[PDB]
Amino acid sequence: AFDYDGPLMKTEVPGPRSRELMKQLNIIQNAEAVHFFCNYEESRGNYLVDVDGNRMLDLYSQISSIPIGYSHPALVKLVQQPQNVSTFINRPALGILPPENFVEKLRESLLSVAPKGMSQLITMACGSCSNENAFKTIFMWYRSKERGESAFSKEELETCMINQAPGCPDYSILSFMGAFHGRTMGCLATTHSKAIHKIDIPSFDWPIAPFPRLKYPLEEFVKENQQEEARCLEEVEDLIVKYRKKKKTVAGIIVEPIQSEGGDNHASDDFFRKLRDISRKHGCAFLVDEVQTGGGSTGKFWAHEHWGLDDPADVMTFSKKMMTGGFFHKEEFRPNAPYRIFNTWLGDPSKNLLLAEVINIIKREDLLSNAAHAGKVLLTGLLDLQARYPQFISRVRGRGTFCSFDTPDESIRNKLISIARNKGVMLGGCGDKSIRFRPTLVFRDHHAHLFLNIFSDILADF
Amino acid sequence: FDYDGPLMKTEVPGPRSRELMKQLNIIQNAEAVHFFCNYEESRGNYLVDVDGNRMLDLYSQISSIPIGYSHPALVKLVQQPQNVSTFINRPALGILPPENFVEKLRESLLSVAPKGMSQLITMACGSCSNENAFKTIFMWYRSKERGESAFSKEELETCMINQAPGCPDYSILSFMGAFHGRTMGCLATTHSKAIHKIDIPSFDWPIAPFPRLKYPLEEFVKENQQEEARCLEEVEDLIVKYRKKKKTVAGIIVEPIQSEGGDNHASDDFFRKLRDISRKHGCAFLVDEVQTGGGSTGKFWAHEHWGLDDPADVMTFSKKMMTGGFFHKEEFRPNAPYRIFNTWLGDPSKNLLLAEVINIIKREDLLSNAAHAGKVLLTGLLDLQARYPQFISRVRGRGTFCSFDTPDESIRNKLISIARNKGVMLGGCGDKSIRFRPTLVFRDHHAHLFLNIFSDILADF
Ligand SMILES: Cc1ncc(COP(=O)(O)O)c(CNC2=C(C(=O)O)C[C@H](C(=O)O)C2)c1O
Ligand SMILES: Cc1ncc(COP(=O)(O)O)c(CNC2=C(C(=O)O)C[C@H](C(=O)O)C2)c1O
Ligand code: FES
Repeated sequence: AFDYDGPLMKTEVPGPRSRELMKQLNIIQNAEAVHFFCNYEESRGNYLVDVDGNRMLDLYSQISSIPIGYSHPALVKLVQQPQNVSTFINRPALGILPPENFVEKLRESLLSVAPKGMSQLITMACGSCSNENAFKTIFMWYRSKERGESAFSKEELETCMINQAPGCPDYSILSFMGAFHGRTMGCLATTHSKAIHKIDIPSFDWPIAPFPRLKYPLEEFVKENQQEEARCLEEVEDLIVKYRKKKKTVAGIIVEPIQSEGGDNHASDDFFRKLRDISRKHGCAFLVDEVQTGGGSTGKFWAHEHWGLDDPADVMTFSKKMMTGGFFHKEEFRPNAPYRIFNTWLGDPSKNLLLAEVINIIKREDLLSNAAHAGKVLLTGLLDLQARYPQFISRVRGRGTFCSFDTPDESIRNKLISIARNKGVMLGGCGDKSIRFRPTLVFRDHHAHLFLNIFSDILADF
Repeated sequence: FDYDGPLMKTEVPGPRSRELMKQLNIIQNAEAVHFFCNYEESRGNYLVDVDGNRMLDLYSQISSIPIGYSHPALVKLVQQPQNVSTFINRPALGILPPENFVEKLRESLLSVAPKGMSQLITMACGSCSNENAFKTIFMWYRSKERGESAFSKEELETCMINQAPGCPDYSILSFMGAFHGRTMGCLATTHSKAIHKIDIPSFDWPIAPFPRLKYPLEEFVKENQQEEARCLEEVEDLIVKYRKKKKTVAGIIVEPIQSEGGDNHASDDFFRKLRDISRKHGCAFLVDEVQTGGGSTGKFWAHEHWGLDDPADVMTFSKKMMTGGFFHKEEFRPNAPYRIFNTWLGDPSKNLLLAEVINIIKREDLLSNAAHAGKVLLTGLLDLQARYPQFISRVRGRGTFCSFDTPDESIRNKLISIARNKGVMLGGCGDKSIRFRPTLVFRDHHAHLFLNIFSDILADF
């Protein structure tokens, strides 16, 4: 009801039924990315069931977006309630016609986990439009700094309509190499993960700073890592200055607490505190992307909480585990006029309904601390495996269950993933020679041990 | 299923709505909020607010409610145990689709696919639909230019840092008065109102005139033909000019009926000629049916009115279709995975609802109904236009997709307010025009009800 006791394999993955369904789907669209087809009705807890009857320990959790496992009894109970039916079949335009329980349900969910210093909340449907509207909020804010208390000039008003200055300023958002912030054309400009994401798509001439590449083991590279982070910070400042000279002023800086798709790249809390200070120094809005790191896998609900700041950022975006997307922000960044930050749905109240219960479960079952613990067990296991197989494993790193390690090359990475999948464990890859772990929040230490045993055998027979 | 009339108790917004708006205004700008709603009590064409008011809804959540509120078929859908999973286990559709994914697609979207378009990709809203359509078009164009060869090393290296040749300086041609979304790609092709555009970085992309027809149409045939010809010629000119600026037009995006720009119409001939121009210059033809799609014009997709066997290369949709996404020709199919991709790519629950919505639209013959009720509404509006020329002008529309102009700002706002207090919910476009976006269960007696109420309103104005 809550979970299975272990993985159970029947066929290779993908199996014949999955291959048939993939053959079908491939007619109407490129289906090359598809791993296999799933039986979500029979999936439970940490275990994903496919259409061929295979039951796998899922450590990818739908690209880190399933918060408390599959078919959780609490959510099942939520959908079974008559009074909730409407919420699923009457989707409102939240900007103009919100439901009666909108504010209260927000108090039961998002507002109860608001980041320090951020009294404002705007909901969105995914991380991409979250980051887009964060960008826009920031541009509006910067221009507001520049012109306030003056009003919209007629020239601005008329030129903005035809995509020209001064109506459309030539401002920039600073981003980092290895970043990932979305696929829409605004987000994509700040994304620098893989070429296949970027190529043949028009972009923005915005500044791109290096993200620190830490050396491992960390306790043998203290000075080097310090110097690396310092270098990156100075290059950030220099980029801000350079682009101010270009009359392409940096209005904001966007960054992930942990770069995921770029290859699970970590940096010290000190680094982020200093980056925050730099952002404040040049009057740039500090935007933290917690779309992937948010939801408690790092041991705290938001990853940036590790930095220990009362003033951690100006804007923080979220999605995935949070069911709905959106962003928190300081009151300073509140738009002064309606219909500037706006779209049709602005999320979905049903997702809020699920999220309230998700958060209640996270709090009641103490899942943050559990993430810290289970993640520690997992990391210990990974370090053991690294010691025993230096020909296959290196740079074991992580925080909470947000863990990863590097393999020799991409082919070995994919072989390992494939074999693990056939052995009952679902894995995902970042960078693309790095194996990553994104388990759901009901992932316990014994799941860590299950995985570690299976993968141990795999490595022994590789 | 449906009430048989509006029922007002207070002014709108009433006290409870004002309190809730006060509460919401703490955490965000709530100035846009009309009032708070009781969706549990709403049924069919009638919206119920938190002050007990019941209004005839001719706005339908900005034209996104297909078959009315609390439809019994959808209720039944949510009541089934076997559907529970679908609502609580949201998959990363690009990599791990549910077993019934393809079949549910056959039951829904694939059953109303436009002519010539065998490909389909799902998205969660209109903005990412249009963005990914843009990207699909860019990819297709670069594919034409490099033709069945690998990405060069230079392109692979330059695209990572936002530079040519990896990042081409391609353009999408859009029209003045258009609206295609708020994200920074869509926003560049959007030209409806300045408050949408101001202070946001954009793209130097070609912007063409959209025809402004004169009414009555029967009294301005030649004039309108001249206007349309002018617009087409300016489009071709823009394509050439931007080709010469090394900012090649990879595609043209257009709405069958402009909406946020003030419900701007054009002849079917104009759109056929625009299609031809598109094919002529190697530009992909992208039709935005986010708002026109669903069947309010009397056919499922509005472009169907044009009568073309080859109406477009790509067509985007959302709103009424519960989920968003786009259809396209096989030749626009991405050559490799992970180029058009995101986490969710829509939502299987939306597909679940949509299959039933489409089933109802079919079985209840709601396209024809939209045509008929639309005709009744338009006739009525023409009558009121005749009787109150000092208030109503340029009465126009297709199916229930109708609209008209008022003398100015204030009159439009006042009329909407009075109509709302009288139990009729209306929306405004261009901030001068009143538009109608009724659900598909809007019938001719609802039209009469409205025409009637609004008639007395004009009489007392
Ligand atoms: C930090 C961060 N910021 C923004 C996004 C975009 O979210 P969405 O996919 O638009 O909902 C994401 C989504 N993450 C994705 C992938 C990953 O981390 O592996 C892969 C997916 C993709 O588009 O390829 C999306 C993200 O992780
Ligand atoms: C033709 C067309 N094309 C794209 C979109 C984008 O849709 P979405 O709001 O991002 O789901 C829309 C959404 N419509 C909107 C409004 C309207 O019709 O008046 C108002 C909303 C807004 O952003 O202001 C979006 C549209 O109508
Ligand atoms: S852009 Fe966020 S849902 Fe379409």
